[PDB]
Amino acid sequence: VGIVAAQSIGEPGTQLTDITQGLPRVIELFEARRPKAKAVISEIDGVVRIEETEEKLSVFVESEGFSKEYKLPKEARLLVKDGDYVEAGQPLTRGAIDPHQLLEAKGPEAVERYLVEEIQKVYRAQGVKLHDKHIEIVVRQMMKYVEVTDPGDSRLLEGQVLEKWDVEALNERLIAEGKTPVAWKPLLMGVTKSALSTKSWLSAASFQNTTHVLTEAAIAGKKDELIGLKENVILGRLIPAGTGSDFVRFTQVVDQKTLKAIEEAR
Amino acid sequence: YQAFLRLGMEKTARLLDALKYYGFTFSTTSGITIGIDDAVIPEEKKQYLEEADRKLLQIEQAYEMGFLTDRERYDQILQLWTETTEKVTQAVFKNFEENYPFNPLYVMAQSGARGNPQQIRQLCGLRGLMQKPSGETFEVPVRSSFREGLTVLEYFISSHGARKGGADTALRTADSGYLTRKLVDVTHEIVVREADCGTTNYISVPLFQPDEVTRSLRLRKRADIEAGLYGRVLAREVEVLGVR
Amino acid sequence: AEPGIDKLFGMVDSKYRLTVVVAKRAQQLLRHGFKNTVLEPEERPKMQTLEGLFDDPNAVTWAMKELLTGRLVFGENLVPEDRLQKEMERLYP
Amino acid sequence: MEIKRFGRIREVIPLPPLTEIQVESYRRALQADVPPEKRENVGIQAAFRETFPIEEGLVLDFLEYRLGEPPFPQDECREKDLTYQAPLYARLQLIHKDTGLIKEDEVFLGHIPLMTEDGSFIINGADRVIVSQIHRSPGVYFTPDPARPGRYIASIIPLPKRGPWIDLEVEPNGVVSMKVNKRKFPLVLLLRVLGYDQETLARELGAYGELVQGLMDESVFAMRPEEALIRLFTLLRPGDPPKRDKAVAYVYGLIADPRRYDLGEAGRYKAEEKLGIRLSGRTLARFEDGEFKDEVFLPTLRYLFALTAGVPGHEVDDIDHLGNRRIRTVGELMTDQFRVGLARLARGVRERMLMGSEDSLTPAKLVNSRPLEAAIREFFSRSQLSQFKDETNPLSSLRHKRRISALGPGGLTRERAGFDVRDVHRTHYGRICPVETPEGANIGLITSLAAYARVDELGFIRTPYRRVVGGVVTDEVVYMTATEEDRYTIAQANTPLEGNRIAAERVVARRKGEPVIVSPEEVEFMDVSPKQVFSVNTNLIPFLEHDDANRALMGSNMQTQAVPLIRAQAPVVMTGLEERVVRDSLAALYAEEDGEVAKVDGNRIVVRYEDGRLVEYPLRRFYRSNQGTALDQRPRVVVGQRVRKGDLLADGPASENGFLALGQNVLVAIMPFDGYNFEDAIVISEELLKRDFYTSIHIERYEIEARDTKLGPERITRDIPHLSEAALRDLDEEGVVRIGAEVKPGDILVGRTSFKKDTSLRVPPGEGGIVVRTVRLRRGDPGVELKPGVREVVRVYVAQKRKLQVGDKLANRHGNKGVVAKILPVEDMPHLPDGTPVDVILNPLGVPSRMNLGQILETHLGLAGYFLGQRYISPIFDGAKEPEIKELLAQAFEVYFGKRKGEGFGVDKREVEVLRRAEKLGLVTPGKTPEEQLKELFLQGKVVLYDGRTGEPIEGPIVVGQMFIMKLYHMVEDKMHARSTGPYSLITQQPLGGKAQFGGQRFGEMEVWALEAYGAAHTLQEMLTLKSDDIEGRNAAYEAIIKGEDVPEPSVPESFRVLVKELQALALDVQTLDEKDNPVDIF
Amino acid sequence: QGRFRQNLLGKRVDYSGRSVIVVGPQLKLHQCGLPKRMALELFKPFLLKKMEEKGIAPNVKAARRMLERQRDIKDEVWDALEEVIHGKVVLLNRAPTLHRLGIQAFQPVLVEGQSIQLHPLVCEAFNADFDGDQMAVHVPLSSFAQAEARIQMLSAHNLLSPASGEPLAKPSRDIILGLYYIT
Amino acid sequence: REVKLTKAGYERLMQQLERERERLQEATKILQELMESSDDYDDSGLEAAKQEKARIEARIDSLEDILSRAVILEEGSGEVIGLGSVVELEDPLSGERLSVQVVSPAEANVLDTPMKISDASPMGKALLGHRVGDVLSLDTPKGRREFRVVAIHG
RNA sequence: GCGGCGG
DNA sequence: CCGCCGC
Ligand SMILES: [Mg+2]
Repeated sequence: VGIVAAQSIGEPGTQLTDITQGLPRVIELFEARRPKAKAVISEIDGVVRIEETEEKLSVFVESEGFSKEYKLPKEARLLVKDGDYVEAGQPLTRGAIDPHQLLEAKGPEAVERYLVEEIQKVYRAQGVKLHDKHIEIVVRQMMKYVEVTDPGDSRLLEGQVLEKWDVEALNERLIAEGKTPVAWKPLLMGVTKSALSTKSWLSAASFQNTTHVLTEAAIAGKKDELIGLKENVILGRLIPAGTGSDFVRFTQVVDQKTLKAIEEAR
Repeated sequence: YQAFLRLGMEKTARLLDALKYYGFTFSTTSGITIGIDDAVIPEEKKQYLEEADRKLLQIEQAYEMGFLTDRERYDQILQLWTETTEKVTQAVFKNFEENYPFNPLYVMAQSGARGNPQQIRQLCGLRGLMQKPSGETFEVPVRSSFREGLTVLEYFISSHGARKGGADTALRTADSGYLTRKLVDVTHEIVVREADCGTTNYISVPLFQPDEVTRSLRLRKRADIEAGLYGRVLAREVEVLGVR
Repeated sequence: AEPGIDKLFGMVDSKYRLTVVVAKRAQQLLRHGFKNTVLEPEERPKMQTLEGLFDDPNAVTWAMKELLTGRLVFGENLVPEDRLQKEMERLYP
Repeated sequence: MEIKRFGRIREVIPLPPLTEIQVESYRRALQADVPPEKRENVGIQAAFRETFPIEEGLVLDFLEYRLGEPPFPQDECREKDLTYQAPLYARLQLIHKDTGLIKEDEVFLGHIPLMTEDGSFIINGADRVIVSQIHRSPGVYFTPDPARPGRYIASIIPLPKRGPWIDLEVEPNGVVSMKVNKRKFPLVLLLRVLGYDQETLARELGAYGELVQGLMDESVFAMRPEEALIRLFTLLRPGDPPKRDKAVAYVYGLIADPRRYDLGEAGRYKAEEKLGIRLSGRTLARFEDGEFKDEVFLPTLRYLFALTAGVPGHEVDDIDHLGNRRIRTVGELMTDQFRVGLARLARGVRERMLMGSEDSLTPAKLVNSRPLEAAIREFFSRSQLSQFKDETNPLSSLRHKRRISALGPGGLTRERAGFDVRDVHRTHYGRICPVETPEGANIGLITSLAAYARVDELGFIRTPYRRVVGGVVTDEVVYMTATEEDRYTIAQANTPLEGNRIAAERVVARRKGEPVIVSPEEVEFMDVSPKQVFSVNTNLIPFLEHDDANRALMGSNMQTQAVPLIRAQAPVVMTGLEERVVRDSLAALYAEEDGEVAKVDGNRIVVRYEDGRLVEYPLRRFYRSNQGTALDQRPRVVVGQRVRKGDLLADGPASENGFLALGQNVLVAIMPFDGYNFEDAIVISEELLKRDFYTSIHIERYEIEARDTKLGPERITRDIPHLSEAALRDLDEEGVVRIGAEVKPGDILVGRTSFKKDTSLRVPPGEGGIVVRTVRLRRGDPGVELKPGVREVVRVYVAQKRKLQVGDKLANRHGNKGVVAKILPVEDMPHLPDGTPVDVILNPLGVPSRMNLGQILETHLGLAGYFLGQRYISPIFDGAKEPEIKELLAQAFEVYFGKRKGEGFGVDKREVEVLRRAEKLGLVTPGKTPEEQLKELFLQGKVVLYDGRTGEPIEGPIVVGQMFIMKLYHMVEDKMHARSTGPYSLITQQPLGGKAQFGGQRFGEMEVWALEAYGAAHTLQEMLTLKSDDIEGRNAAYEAIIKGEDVPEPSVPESFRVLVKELQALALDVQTLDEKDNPVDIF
Repeated sequence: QGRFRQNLLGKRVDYSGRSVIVVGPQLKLHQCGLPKRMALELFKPFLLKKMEEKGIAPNVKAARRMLERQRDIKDEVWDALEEVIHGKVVLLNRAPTLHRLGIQAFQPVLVEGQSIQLHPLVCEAFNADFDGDQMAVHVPLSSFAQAEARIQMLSAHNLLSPASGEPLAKPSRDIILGLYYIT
Repeated sequence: REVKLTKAGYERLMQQLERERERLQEATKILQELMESSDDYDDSGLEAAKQEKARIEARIDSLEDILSRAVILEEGSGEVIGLGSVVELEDPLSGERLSVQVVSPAEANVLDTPMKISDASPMGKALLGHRVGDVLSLDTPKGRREFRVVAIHG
C-alpha cells in the first residue's frame, strides 16, 4: 500500500501547473509549512469580538477571563465577526492555514483531517478523483514521531517513533511495575524530514549523508530489522511486500497422494 | 464497473473485448466523417452578435456621456460577451439537438467519443475571449468560428494564450512526477501485514460541508463523499434507513 | 482473461497467496518429473500444432488448472520442510 | 495540370532575400569584397581601429586588412574534415618616439571561416549554422520598483559582459541609490566628481521635482570637488592606494566597459529618443582635461525626477518591446569574438614594447596570431551558439538558419526566468512568428523570425507597412522600428480596396497592439500582407485561418522534419511560397542568363549562354546530408532547349519542377477502420508500397581509425587473424570493403589489427546496405588535418532504400501526426464507385478535439483537383473560400459522374441505399433526383464508398480527397534493440553495449515502484539479480534455460556481499544474523 | 552515484527489448502483438533447448550457429519459438512509468514486421497514443516470476485503478462512437 | 468594510452566483473527462478547460465576497439623492430626459431599467448629496453638460 | 558532463 | 520523467 498510495498521488501532480495553490499547495501541504497567505488560527476556544479601523484591526477570542489577542493587519480579510463562538484552530483570517499552529490549538486528529481534505481540495478542482485512503497513508507517516517531556529510559529532548513509545509505556505499566509515565508531545514533522530521519540505517545511508548515518549506526551496534522496500532492496532480497509478504512467502503445496505418503513415512 | 462487481474479473475482460470489437466494427460501417460543412453555424449567431453589438454602442454612448467609470465600462463589456458567447454556445447545441441529431461533429461530442462542448463552440459557434500577455482578458472578442476564416488579428490575439499554455505544460511536465518521487520517499516503507488490528480508534467521515456562502450545512458532493466512504470498513454498526 | 482466476482468488485468503502456491507448484511439476500431476486423464491441458501440451509446454498453466480442483492442499505449515522433497523423489521417477 | 490561385489581396512587393539575415550580416561584417579606400565602418575593420592604435613611447597603427585566398575548396573541406576558412593578414605600421623612424610590414594572423552561397558555414568537416540572438539592447530604461509600489528605478545596461550594470534608485530614508555590481553609493558623490556643482545641479534638475532635496544634500562631501574622486575610490570595497589611480574608475570611462558600438546609432539611439538627447563620443566617455564629462549621468536622473513628477513625457518602458530588443546577426556575433581576439593580441604586444631593443623590434616582435585564431576557432567549434545544420530537408536547414534564441552568453537571458519572455509579445507582430516556437520546456524562448522581418542597422526587427494618405493606398513601403510603429494607426490588408481607395467606413486598424475600428481619414499606415504576420515555415500551411494556433505550430515544426522522398510531389494545394523556399534555399539549380542547353548528362549540365559563355554545372550526384538524407540534382531540362533566365535546370532534394515537395499527395478516405486507426494510427494501402510512393534513401557513415599504440601500430589489411575466407570476399581491396557490396549485420566493413588481434570495423547490429563511396587518408596527407596518434583514417558510406512500413510515422501540414498501423491489400480497402481505391484512411476522431479544420478543407479542394486534374495556390488568410471550392467541386462532378453517364451506366442499388440514409440524415434535399442528389452530396465534399471487403456500401457519404502528407525522419531503424544476453561493463557490471550487443533498457526506481506495488516479488528480484549483478545468478539462469529447466534461487547479490565488506573495510562491522540472533553465511 | 545509492537508483536488464507501438484492434486485452524477430532474440535460450527437443538441431551450440547467419529458419524454427511462448507472457513498459499500471503483462502472439501491437483499451493506462511512442518489453525468467506476472500482473486482471475505484478499461473514443451510433 | 445593495440587486446577484455554480459543475465534468481521456494528451484540451474553469472560479469568489458582507438599506423615502435613489435628469437646452439609479460598485449595470451607476462613478459622485432642483456638471469627452435633478423617486 | 530531436 | 544522437 505504501507504494500504491504514493503512486496514485504522484501521477496527477503532472497536471497541477492572495491565496496560492496547485503543486506548491501540495508541496506546502505535505511539507508542514507557513503558506503565503497565512490565516491566524484561534488558539483559545470562546467567542469573537472586533475593534474596527485604526491602522490595524483586532479579532478577540474572549470568554471566562482571558482573550487571545490576534493582530490582523489593516490589509487582512477576517470573516468571523463581533459576537459568536470560535473553536480552537478555526480560521480567524481568510486563506491558508499553518499546520504547526493548528496542531497546538485544536489538536492532531484535526491536523490530519485538515491535511487530507485541504489536499483533496486541489485534485478535486482539477478533475482528479483519488481515494482519501492514500492521502491518509502518507499523512499518517507525517506524524509517526513524537517528542519526549517525561523520561524513563532516554532523555526528554528526543524525537523518536510514536509506536516505539506505545511499547515502552505498555510494558512499563503492564509487565514491569513502577508507572514511570512517558509523557510525549505529538510531532508534525514534514514529509521530507519524516523520510530523512527514518529509523533504519540502511535506508539513511541512501539519501542524506552516508558518513553520518553509518557513523552513528556504528557506535550503537544497530540491528536493521529488515522491513521496508528500500532497505530490503539493497539486500537484493525479496521485498517484504508483494509475494515476499511474510504472510505468504512460506506456503506449501501437496497432493493427497504424497500427504498420506508422509503418514506412510511415520 | 457493474460487470466487475457482478460477474467477476476475467468475465468482464470478455465483455470489454466484446464491446471493443463491436464498437469498432459498427464504427467503420456507420459512415462517420468530417467535412467543413459538418461544422454548422447557427442562424442565430448573426442575431445574438448583432443584439450584443448594438448593446455595445449603448455602453459606449453611456461613457461618452460620463456616466460609467473608466473601469465600469470595461467590466460591463466583458459581461456583455461573457454572456453573449455562452448564449451562442447553447444555440449551436440547440441547433444540432433539434435539426441534425446525427451530426458527425456533434455526435462525436455527445457520445463519450471525442470532442468537448468548449471546442465544438470554437468550430460552429465562435471562440470569443482570449486574454492579453499578462492576464487581463482582451476587450474585444474573437467574433469568428474556425468554420469561417479566423481573421488575421483575431488569430494573433488568440496566440498569446496558446503560448502561455505551452509554457505552463512545460515546467509542469518536466517536474518529472517530483511528487511521485517525494511521496514514494515517505511511503516506500508502508506495507500490509496483519490480523485485524485490535485497536478501535476510528475516523468519522463527515457527510456535510460547512461555509462557503456563510454558515449553512450542505451535503458534500456525491463525488467527494464517495471518495471518503467508498470501499471502507465501518468502525461501529449504524442503523440508517431501515437496514442494519 | 485467465481460466477461473475468479474461482482461484476465492480459494485463497489473499491475492499474493495464490501466486506463491501457483508458482512453487509449477516448480514441483518439472523438478520431481513432469508426471507429478493429478488430472492427467481425459480433460488435461492441450496445444494446437499437434496435441502435445500433454508433456511440457507451460507449467503454471497446469498448476492453476490443477488448483481449480480440490486435489491439492496448501497451508502455512502442512508438511515438515525437508521431508517433503525426500518423499517426492521416491514416488516420482 | 493547370495551376489556379485564389489571391485577391494585391501582394504588393515580393518576399525579401529569405536568408539575408546571415548572408548580408557576414558581408558587412567582413567587407572583404571591396577595397580599403571605401572600407566599411563596422565589423572587422571597426573592431580593428578599436584596439589597434596602440599606445604603451610606442605606436602601432592599422593600415589595411586584406584576406582572400581560401586554402582549399568547399567540398574538399567536407571530404577532408577541413574547415573552410580565409587567410587574414593586415598591414600594420609602428611609429617611434624618434619621430624620424617608422615600420610597415604584414603579419598573417590566423584563418577565419567563410560563408557559403546558402548562408551556412563549414567548420571541422561538417556544415554549421550561427543562429541569431536576442537581448536587452544596451541602452537606458526605466522600470517600476520591485516590491515598493511607490516609485520606479532607472537601469543603464551596456554589453559586453565586462561592462558595468548600473541602476538608479531613490529611497524613503533619504537620497539617491546608484548600485554598481553588488554595492550602492550616493548619486551626488559622482556628480561632484564630474563637476556638477550643488548650485548648477539643483537648479536645472529640481526646477520641477522637489526630490532634489535628495542631491544638494552634501554639505560635507559636496564642498570638496576633486577630493570626491578620491572619496569615491575609498568607496571601492578593496583597500588600495588612494593615489589617484583612476583604474577602476578608468574602467568605467571610455575604453572597455561601456560600448564601442558604432558611434551614432548603436547605443545613441537609446539615448537621443528615450532620454536626454545628444551623445558625445561613444559612451559616457570623457577622461580628458583632468576633469570628466558625463553627458549621460544627470539626464538619467533628470528623467527619474521627471518620471516621478509629471507627464513631461510618460516613459514607462516595456522591456519585452522588441524596440529595446536587438538581434545579433552572425556578423555581430563573429565580429564580437573577433574584437575579443583583437583585444587578446593587443594584450601581448603592449607587453612586448618594454621587453625589447627599440628598433630591433618590428611586426613579428609585436604580433602573434595565437590569440586571434584560438579566439575565432573557439566560437565556431565551441560556442553554445554554432550548431549542426538541421538538414533533414532543405526547408529544415533554412529555418534553423534563421531562428532566434534567447539562451546563450548568459548575460542576455537564462533558463529559470522566462514566463515573461516566453509569451508572444504585442510587438512580435511581423517580427517573430507566434507559431514557430517549440513545444515543451524551452517554449517561446527559441523562435524563428517572420516573413518580411529584416534586421536593421542595430537589431530591432523591423517590419514592412504601407503608408496611406487620405483614402489612397500606396506602394511606398517603409520598414518601421518596433517603437515607431506605436506612433501610428496601422490597418489590415483585408481592407477592401478599389486600387488605391479604401472601401468601407468602419475599417479595422490596430493603434498600439490594440484592436480599434478607425476611419479612412485616420488610416496612416497599412499592412503589406497577411504573410508578414507569420514565418516562412508557417506561411506554408494552406488554410491556416481555419486552424487553431496551438496545432498550427505542430504543423509548422513538422515540415522541418520532412524527409526527401525519391518521388517528390508538390501539394495538391499550396500556399504560394513553395516556389520561393526551394529558390532562396539553394536546393535546385537555376539558369543565370538566357541561352540554350548543350549537354544534359546525369552528372553534369552544360549550357551555352546567348551572350558568349558556355558553363558546365556539375550536379551533386548523391551526397550524404548532415542528417543522412539523399541530396541529388535531377536534370529537368532536355538537350538543346531555350532556357529563360532563372529557370530550373535541375530539381533539388524535395523540389521537383521547382516547387517544394516533401511527401506525396495521396487519395484519402476520412473514416474509422476496425481499430487500425484507433487513437492516432493510420492505415495504409499496400498499393502505396507498390508504386514506391513513400520511399526515402538513407546513408549511415561508419568510421574506423588506425590508432598508433605503443604495443604496435594497428595495421589495416585483409588479414583476419581467426581464419575466415567466407567473410573476406566482400573485403576484396586489401583492407577496404568493395563498392557495390551487400553488407549485412555482422559482416566486416573494414579490417584492422592491434596488440594483444582482430579489431575490425564491422556492421553494427541493426543494418547496413550497399557500400556506395569510400574514403582513405594515408601517409603523405594532401591538405588534411590528421589528429595526433591517428596514423590514417578510413570512412565508409553505406546506404539502403526506406520503404514505408508499419513502424514509420507520417503527418500532414496541419498537425495530424501518426504512425502506420496496418498496410492493407488494395484488395479490400475502401474503394470508390469507379474502381479507384483510396490510399490512406484517417480516423475522423482526431480532428474534433484538436482544432484543425484546415485539413478537412484541403481535402475538399483536393477532391476537386483529382478529377479536375489541377493544383491550386491558396494564400494564408486570403486564400480559397468555401463558395469557390464548392464551385470547383461542382465542375468535378461533371468529370466524375459525367463520364459515368456517357460510358453507359447509371446509379447503383448501393448508391441509392446510401442516399436514403443520407436524406434521413439531412445531407440531401428530399425530393430531388439521385443524379441531382449525389451532386449536392459531392459538393459537401463527401461521395459514396463501398467497403471493398464486403462490396456493400458504407451507410453514409464519407469525405475523400487528395491530402498532402509526409513521412518523417522517424524510421523504426532507430527504434528496436532486442537483447537476450551479452557484454557487461567491466567496472560496474552493467549490460552496456557498443558493437555487437545491444543495450538493455534501464529499469529506474520509477519502474521498480511500479513492480513493488504489483507485489511483483520475484519479477523484481529477477530485475535486480539474475538479470544484473549476481554473476553466479545470471549464470545459473542462462544454463537452466539452455536446459529447459527452472532457474536457480538467488544467492546474496554481490551488492549485499560488496556492502558487508565495504562496511568491514571500515570500523563498522555489518554482521548478518539468523532466527535467534546468531551468524549466517553469505559465503 | 556511490554504492549505497547503487542498489536503488536502478540499472539495465537482460532479456529486454523496445520498439515502436502500433494499435492492434483484433487483439484481446489478454494478449499483445510482439514481433517474432524480437521474440526470437528475446526468447533465444528457451528456443535453443526446444530446438534439441525437436530434431532441428543436435545440440545447443549447433542451434546457435543455426541462428548466427541463416536468413529465415522458415516455419520450423518459428514452429519451435511459437511453441516455446505457448502460455508465457511478457511485460510492457511505457515512457514515464507513473502508476503500477505503467507496466502490464500480456501473452505474446507473434507477428510480422517491426512495430509492436498493443491493445486499444490499455492505451489509457499507459499514457500512450500512436504518434510514435515506444514501449519496452521484458521476460519473466523464473516460473515464479512468470506466475506472478500472469496472475496479479497481467492486463485483464488489473481492470480497476488503484487511484479510484473507477475502471481504467473504459472504452475510448472509437469504441464509444460506434456503440452509440448503433443504439 | 461594507457593501450596499438593493433588494433587487441582492436577488440578481444571488441568482448570478447560482447560475455560475451550475456552470462550474459543468466545467468540472469536462476537465475530469479530459484528464482521464489521455488520448491526444498534451494539447489545448486541458489548459483550455482549466483556464475556463479558472475564469469561472474567479467570478464566483468575487460574487461570494460581495454577497457575504453586504448591507441592505430600506430607503424608499427621503429627499437627498443617496444609494438606491433613482434620479431623473433633464438636459436644459434640449430638454432630454434621463433615468439613472446610483448604487454600489457591484450593482452597476448599463442593462437595467434605470441605468445602474456606481456610487464611486464620476456621474455617481456628482449626484449623491443633491436634491430636486439642483444643477451640476462634470467632464465629458465632447464637453460638459449640466442637468437639473428633475425629481427624486423612491 | 555540453547540444539537438521524439513521447 | 525515458530514448536516442554526438565534442
Ligand atoms: Mg503521444
